[PDB]
Amino acid sequence: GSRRYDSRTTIFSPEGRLYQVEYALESISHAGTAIGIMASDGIVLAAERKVTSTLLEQDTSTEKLYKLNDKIAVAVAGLTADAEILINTARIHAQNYLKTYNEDIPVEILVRRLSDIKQGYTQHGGLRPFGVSFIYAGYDDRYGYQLYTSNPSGNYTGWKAISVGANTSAAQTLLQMDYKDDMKVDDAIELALKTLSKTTDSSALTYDRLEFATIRKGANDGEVYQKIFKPQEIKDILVKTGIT
Amino acid sequence: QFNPYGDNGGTILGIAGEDFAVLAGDTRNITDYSINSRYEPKVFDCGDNIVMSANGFAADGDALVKRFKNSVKWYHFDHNDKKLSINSAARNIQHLLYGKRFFPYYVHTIIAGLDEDGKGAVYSFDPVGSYEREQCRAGGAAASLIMPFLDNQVNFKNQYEPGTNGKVKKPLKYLSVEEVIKLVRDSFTSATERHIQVGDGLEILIVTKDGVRKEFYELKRD
Amino acid sequence: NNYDGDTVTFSPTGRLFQVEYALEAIKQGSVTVGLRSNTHAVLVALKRNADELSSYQKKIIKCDEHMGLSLAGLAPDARVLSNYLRQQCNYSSLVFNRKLAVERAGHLLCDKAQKNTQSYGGRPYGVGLLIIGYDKSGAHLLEFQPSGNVTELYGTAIGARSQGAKTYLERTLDTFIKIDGNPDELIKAGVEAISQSLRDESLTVDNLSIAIVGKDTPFTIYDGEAVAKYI
Amino acid sequence: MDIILGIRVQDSVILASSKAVTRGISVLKDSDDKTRQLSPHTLMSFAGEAGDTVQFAEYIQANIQLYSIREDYELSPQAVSSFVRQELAKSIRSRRPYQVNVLIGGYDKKKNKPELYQIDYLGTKVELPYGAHGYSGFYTFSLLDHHYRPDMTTEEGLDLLKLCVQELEKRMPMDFKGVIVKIVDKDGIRQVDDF
Amino acid sequence: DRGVSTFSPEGRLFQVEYSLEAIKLGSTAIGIATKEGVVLGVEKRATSPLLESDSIEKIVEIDRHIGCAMSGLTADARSMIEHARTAAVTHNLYYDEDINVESLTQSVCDLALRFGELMSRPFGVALLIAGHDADDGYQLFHAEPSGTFYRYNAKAIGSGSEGAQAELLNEWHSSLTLKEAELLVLKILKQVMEEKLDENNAQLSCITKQDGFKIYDNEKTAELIKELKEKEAAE
Amino acid sequence: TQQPIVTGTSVISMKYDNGVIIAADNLGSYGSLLRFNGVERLIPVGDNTVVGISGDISDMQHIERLLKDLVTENAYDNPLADAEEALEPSYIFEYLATVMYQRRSKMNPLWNAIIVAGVQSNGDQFLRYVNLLGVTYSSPTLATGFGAHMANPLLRKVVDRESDIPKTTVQVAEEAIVNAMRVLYYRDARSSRNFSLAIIDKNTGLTFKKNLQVENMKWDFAKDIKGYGTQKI
Amino acid sequence: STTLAFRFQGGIIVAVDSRATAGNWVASQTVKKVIEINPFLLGTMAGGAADCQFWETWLGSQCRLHELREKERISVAAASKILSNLVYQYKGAGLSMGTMICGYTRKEGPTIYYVDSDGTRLKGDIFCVGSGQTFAYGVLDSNYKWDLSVEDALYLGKRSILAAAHRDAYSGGSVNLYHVTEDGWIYHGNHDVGELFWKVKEEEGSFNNVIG
Amino acid sequence: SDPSSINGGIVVAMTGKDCVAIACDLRLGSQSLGVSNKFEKIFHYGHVFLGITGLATDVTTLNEMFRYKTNLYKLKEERAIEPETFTQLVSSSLYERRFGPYFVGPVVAGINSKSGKPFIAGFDLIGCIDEAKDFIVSGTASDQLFGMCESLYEPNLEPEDLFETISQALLNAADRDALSGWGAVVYIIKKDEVVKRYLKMRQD
Amino acid sequence: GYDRALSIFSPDGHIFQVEYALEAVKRGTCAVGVKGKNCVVLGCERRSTLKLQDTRITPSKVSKIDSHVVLSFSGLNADSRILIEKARVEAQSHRLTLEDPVTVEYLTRYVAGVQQRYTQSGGVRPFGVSTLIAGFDPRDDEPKLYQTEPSGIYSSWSAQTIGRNSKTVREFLEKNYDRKEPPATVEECVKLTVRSLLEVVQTGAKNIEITVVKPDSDIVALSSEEINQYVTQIEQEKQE
Ligand SMILES: *[B]([O])([O])[C]([C][C]([C])[C])[N]C(=O)[C]([C]C1=[C][C]=[C][C]=[C]1)[N]C(=O)C1=[C]N=[C][C]=N1
Ligand SMILES: [Mg+2]
Repeated sequence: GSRRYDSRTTIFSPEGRLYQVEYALESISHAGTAIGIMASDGIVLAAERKVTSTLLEQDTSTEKLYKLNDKIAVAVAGLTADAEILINTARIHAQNYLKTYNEDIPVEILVRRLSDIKQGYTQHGGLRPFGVSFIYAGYDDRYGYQLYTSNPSGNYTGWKAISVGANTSAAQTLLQMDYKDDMKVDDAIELALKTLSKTTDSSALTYDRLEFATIRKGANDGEVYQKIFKPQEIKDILVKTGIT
Repeated sequence: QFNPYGDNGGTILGIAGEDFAVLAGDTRNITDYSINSRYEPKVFDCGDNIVMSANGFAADGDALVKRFKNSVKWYHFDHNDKKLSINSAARNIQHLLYGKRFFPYYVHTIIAGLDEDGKGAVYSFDPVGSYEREQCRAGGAAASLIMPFLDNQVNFKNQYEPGTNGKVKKPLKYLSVEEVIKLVRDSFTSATERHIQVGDGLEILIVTKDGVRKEFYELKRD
Repeated sequence: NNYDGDTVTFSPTGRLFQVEYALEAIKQGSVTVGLRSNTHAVLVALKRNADELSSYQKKIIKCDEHMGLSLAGLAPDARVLSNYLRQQCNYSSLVFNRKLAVERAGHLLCDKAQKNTQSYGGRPYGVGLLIIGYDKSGAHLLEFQPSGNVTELYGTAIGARSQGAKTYLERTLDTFIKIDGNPDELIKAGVEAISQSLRDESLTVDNLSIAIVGKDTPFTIYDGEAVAKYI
Repeated sequence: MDIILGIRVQDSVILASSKAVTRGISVLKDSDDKTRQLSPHTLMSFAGEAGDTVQFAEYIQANIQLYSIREDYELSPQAVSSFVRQELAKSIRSRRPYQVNVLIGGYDKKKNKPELYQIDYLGTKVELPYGAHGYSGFYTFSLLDHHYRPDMTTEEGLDLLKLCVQELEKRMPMDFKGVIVKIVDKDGIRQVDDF
Repeated sequence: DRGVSTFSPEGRLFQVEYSLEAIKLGSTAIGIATKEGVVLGVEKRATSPLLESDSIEKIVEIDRHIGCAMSGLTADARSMIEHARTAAVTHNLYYDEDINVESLTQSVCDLALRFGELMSRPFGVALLIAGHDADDGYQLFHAEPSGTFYRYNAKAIGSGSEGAQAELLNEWHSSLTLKEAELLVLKILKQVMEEKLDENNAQLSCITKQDGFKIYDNEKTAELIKELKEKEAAE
Repeated sequence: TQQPIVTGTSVISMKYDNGVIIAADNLGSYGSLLRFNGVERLIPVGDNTVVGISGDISDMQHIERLLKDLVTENAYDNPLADAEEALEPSYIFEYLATVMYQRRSKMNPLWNAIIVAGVQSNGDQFLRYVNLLGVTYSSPTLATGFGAHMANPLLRKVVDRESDIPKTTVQVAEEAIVNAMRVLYYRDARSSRNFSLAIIDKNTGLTFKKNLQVENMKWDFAKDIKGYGTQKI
Repeated sequence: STTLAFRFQGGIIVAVDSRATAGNWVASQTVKKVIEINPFLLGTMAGGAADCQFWETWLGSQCRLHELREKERISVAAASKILSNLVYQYKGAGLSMGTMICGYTRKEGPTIYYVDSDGTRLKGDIFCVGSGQTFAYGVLDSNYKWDLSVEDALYLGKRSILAAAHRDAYSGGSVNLYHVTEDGWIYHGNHDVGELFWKVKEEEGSFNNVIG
Repeated sequence: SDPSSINGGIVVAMTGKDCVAIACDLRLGSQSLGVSNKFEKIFHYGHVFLGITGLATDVTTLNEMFRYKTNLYKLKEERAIEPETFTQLVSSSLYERRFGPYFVGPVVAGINSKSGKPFIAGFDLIGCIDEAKDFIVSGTASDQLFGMCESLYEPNLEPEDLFETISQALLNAADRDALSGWGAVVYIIKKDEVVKRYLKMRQD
Repeated sequence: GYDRALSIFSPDGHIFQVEYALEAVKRGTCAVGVKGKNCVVLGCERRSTLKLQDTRITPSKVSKIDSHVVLSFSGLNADSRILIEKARVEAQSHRLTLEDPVTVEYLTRYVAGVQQRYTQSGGVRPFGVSTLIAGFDPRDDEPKLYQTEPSGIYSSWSAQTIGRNSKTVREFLEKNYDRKEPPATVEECVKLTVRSLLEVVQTGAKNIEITVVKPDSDIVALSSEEINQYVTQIEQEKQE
């Protein structure tokens, strides 16, 4: 019957590893690098678009940085289509929480929910896992500014500075070198771009090959503003930091 | 509007002796002011030395007896031909009745036989499954006519010993099978006189250690 | 070989190996004999024990007052099929006030076993049955195979070394069919038939299992000292 | 059940609830506590149909306690009240609705403010300085309209509550066998054992 | 791969035969039936000395008149015990009586072959079900994952089973007392166990008509072990 | 739950020494309107059973189709379908009785009253009743609707108990049935003159008589009846 | 139906009447309105006979399963809540039950729970349930103390049922007494009201209204 | 018994010259008993304003529902929802509960951000759209509001004049209804400024 | 639905999927449990391959199931969340119906039952997680420590360890833990737990987590400095 053709996506290897999770992580390692850096007065999200074209309409394009709600955003690394399935689920979960409790969802609770969905695909159902790794950048009134990452295994962890996708080993070493706890957003912006500029497989880092975003309390008085950078604004910050 | 219930009349009577038990019932079957049958058996031998009758709405009565007889059959299959004791049969019947708690079997059920010590046993049920072991019970249409007579003539209620004037009760001496059958016959003769749904014939099933015996007697046909 | 992984696969010669492997489980089972006359039908079964401390596995199951069978192979599969027969016999009685015909009982068993041989996921039954009964057309004996094939017979035997008893019955055909109105002599012939399948061991008091059904005889099973008469 | 009252003062919320339980003809009990602690700084009183009241309260209690363990954090009174409202708003269009009215008294440790929420069985929520369910409000709101201030102390709140209970004991036909009073503030929940 | 409910060329179910191999790896359990009662005994087999041995529960009560011992993948036995307990109590509810030991065993064995592609595999545990009823008296049954159950005068299951069964073959007779049976289980357990038998790594139990099913205290078993040592040294 | 629309009135029957007789008129009424005048309400099953049906005609036609299907089903894989394993009256009745009680239990009844008349394999007379409620009973005489009130009294004068059955011949029994049908035509406002009659004898088999009419009627005395009391002209 | 139960120094007293009626017709005078759930738990029965019987013998099966699974006696709180949660599922369907679940454990001491078919579950010291509950309450409330002897407590319960048996038309027959202690319940006999009334009247000097 | 008049309340909306106005009372009651005088019935999602009268639990539920839906809309569309589009969303959402409806009387008000055109709309409890040029009314004193609006209203009123007209329409209508009043709020809405005014009125 | 039998027997009588789930536990960070006379201590390893971590928000290794019971684990982190959630739900459900918090044995029996169910259910793989469940029964001062594993078997332990290099720390505990006289105080119990982890951990900095559970819902997690003081005292005694 049908058993003959079943790949068995949810089994252990003799070494106790989940085959499909490991292979999904291998897929993600070829995706464009995404970096998240948390500062005292905000969070930076930077990400590299993969080998683009001059005929790509950049100003209306979005492949890396997505808005989950007014307080939380994500950077994507992996299959974009898989990510959008999860992103829409996460957007709904946030709204469900807001309707139930009349309060914005705490960052970790949203992260745990998405991570639990990923876990399910590794334990039951016989389906392939989502080939996606997220960097969650968000704010709530309990823990303040927070950075998390989740991967196809459904495991998630918190970070001060973190990278996903390609060249994470090189990127993580550079971040570990220059990162300090008393750092500010403007400094973190510079660190993120400098790290991408060194780890990139491209010849030079330009505005048309980047997506950029900040989450700042740099909003008029006690509140948080999300800023998805426009192409011209990415071009200006590249000149300001002295990369182009 | 459709009414799923009906009333087929009739009356039944169970009496437990010292080493025997009887279950009697008239053979008349009716609707409203008409006679359906002058001889429609109402008391049944269900095997394992147990007799049963489910009086009231005959369709529900036949259904219940049929399902209990079935339960006896499967009890033998499932438990190595073990004899179903009268107490176990009674509990089983409770679950059959309560299973239709919200659409009840519209019957008054009585079973009779011998307990595991060989003594006479009668059990009585309401429509939704409540039950109780009894020495004496009438059921059905003329139950209200018969029960008081049995309180007086079987349990010697309100009877005392001459000369003492209310001080000493009449002692509860045991009744033979011949004595019980006399009381059953008089109960039904009296019920036939004053209840229009009772008559035609009386069928008595007697249960002893030897088995199940039957006796039939004519009743007035008006 | 490559075509025995499941029941849904024919071999290149048109064989169903999973069904044939299920048939093999019957041959490993203990011997049981069935035979009938015009008045009575008899089952004789050699029960098997695990060791000297153990009991002897029961081989005969009652289905109704007028019908029952003996088994050879996977005993749990016989319990499933006998339970189905009990229900079908019972449906016939409750709905139609009619004792189920032995021939129709065979047809129902055939169709139940068949569904397990054509579908993916399931498996064939691993047991063979000998059904005896007395209905409106007299005494009957059936042989059930888990391939689905059911056959009405005068006498037969299934299980290990069953060929010896089957040959004896084939010789005695003209004699035992005439044993009418004599249950003890019909059982004697059945006990003598199953004896042709014995090696090393002999028929003891807790080894032998006999069942009979007839004209004025409900299906009853004899075990223990009740069969010492026939040893 | 019958009478449940609530009043929010300067630094605390006070809930008063009757002790009587009446099965038609007889008063079966005169010491019944018509409340459940949902969290250390949140208390819910309740009144409605028999069985449904306790079943609903304990169900809400279990859910909030589950949330507390999962997140190692206490939900704000506003958040708890919204959760409760949604459950009742869901319930009203069910096969058999919960016939339960509630008051939720809580102290928000973040804002350092007491908060009182009134919710009926339909899922109708309002935040109030003082509230009541059933026929209680018909007698008590006029008194509270006259005497209440936002800057009252807890002791002044209890005195104003005694004036409410005295009026109820004078003009209500049913003997509700007095009230159990509980205070909710920054230090948690405590019961006034003499009232 | 291949079906879970597949027959081998010899006419056996692969999965059932493989589960029997798992049972052979399990700790030893022995049962002996007498006219004065049935005795059940098990090897606890703790994997480490830091493991509190009294938490090892390989003998279990099903009802007051029925006990049970296990051997193999003991985690699999929990749902079987739950079913057995429910079946025993349910029958009492429906019939106002104790359930026959055989009928209880049959109910447990009905679960066995409910596997396919229901549960995904057979049970990896064998059970010794011992009890008493009015009809057939003191009884001992061996319930396998094949769905088959045999009655036994005496039976051993687990890693030391064939060695223990041969010993039970010689020792058992129809006139054994309860005390004689207790010592006999201890004797045979001590023979097949790897570690030295004491009250902490072995457990006894019995079922009598009067007192019902009882798991023995470690103090009570310790005395029977001491009584055993002396009677073996007596000749 | 429904209401009956097109309906059939009384079915009457009785036992006699060698078998059973059953009868029913050929009318299908639509309330007070005598709508359909050619409706057969006796339906034979094999050569040993006749099922008489009263009440809702649409449900009767459904039952007729069930019985037709029952015969077909019994023949399947049955070499003795026309011999030892033929349908008995007792089998046919029990089936109908099962269906009737099941349908009442779903609160969607077959709005009928049914009498199954026939002779068994051993020659025994079979006569049993069942209706929309699943109620069943047997008697030497059986009748539905108005028949119960008017026919039974007349038929019970012939066979009053079980011991009167061997003393009752087929000629005496048929005479009583035919007279009862006349009485029903006098007195039932939903009856017709035309009827069908069926005899099932253990010796002569099934005799099905169609297009019978009520005859020998007394009406002449009507001419003398004038007014409602005091009127003379 | 008149059933009562009350906590005191010597544990719990449970007392019930024996009558069952269908309208004005007295169906039985020998009904067992106390259920022996286990050697430590008792349940009282008021309302529908079948509902009470069925679900309280069912309760005993659930309690037996608990102590098989947990190797420990079930608490009175847990036992009562199993029944209340069950009847709450059936709320609206028309079950008719008024019951006291009475027992004694180490952790709780003597405990009584009133359980109801509307879903009501109440812990308390004294409860009277049934058509004649008001009559029994009168005698109890005026004579109840914590410091009663087992002998005096048993009599108060017996007397309170008698009071209700006399006045309430749907109560009577006989009185069944139970006494629940640290070591289990103890049956204290069936007492016919037809003999008990005249005995109490003579000895106690009560019922001077009635002539004897 | 009648769900639409248990709690009470009213909402009115009007158009002016390059502006719109929406107003409501503040009462929530349980039939005769006044419970709350701070129960606002006007909500806003971006620049689109929604007033809701009727059963109060459904008023709250629908607000939470449309906040939910307009937030998802904005995330996907990358722009705020417009009045014309929101009107269709309200209608769709109400009609999906055709045979188990929310007992409400919604009112939409706002200015289209691109065209600058003033927009108002009303609905029945199950989705029918009333898109009037002049004014929309809703609630327990809708008859009263119709009478006030039909006489007081004139087209092309300036924002500060429109305030006076709508305020007098609400106040005098509420005072002839037992289940309305206990305070009032008026929103004046221009293309890029919105003023909110609480009105002084009789508290009976 | 996906019904495929993933956990099945092999010719030698082994269920490989259950056994491979144990290999995932072997890979997981080390966890240890030690019970004293009036307390239980749960020690957990944090691998220092991950720095630049935010320790405020990162999921902690020890999880409260109720106010009186805790659960630590070794194996797949994502899998552990599912067991923890189910356990937390069951704990509240038990309080709701029985009107009493769970016993430590009961909560263990439930979690073990869930693990077992995933070894003979179609379409699912076993949990790659072993747990240590510790706490005190309601109104009881006797310490409780239980272990579970993917197969579903569970048992009580005076002291136990799971995860990578658990063979080494179990060796340490077997010679250092005396049953006749367990760690009498909190200090002695924590010290023995930190000592056992120091056999395996590497640096005694942010690599050791300690959680102390005492009777009557008294649970507290030790800080870096508090643990660092134990690390300092142990090695200073060792220099001799
Ligand atoms: B008691 O009055 O509640 C009594 C106890 C019952 C458990 C045996 N109930 C009844 O007698 C009821 C009638 C009733 C009387 C008064 C109040 C409520 C109910 N009788 C029955 O349920 C019943 C059952 N079977 C036959 C006759 N009556
Ligand atoms: Mg009469």
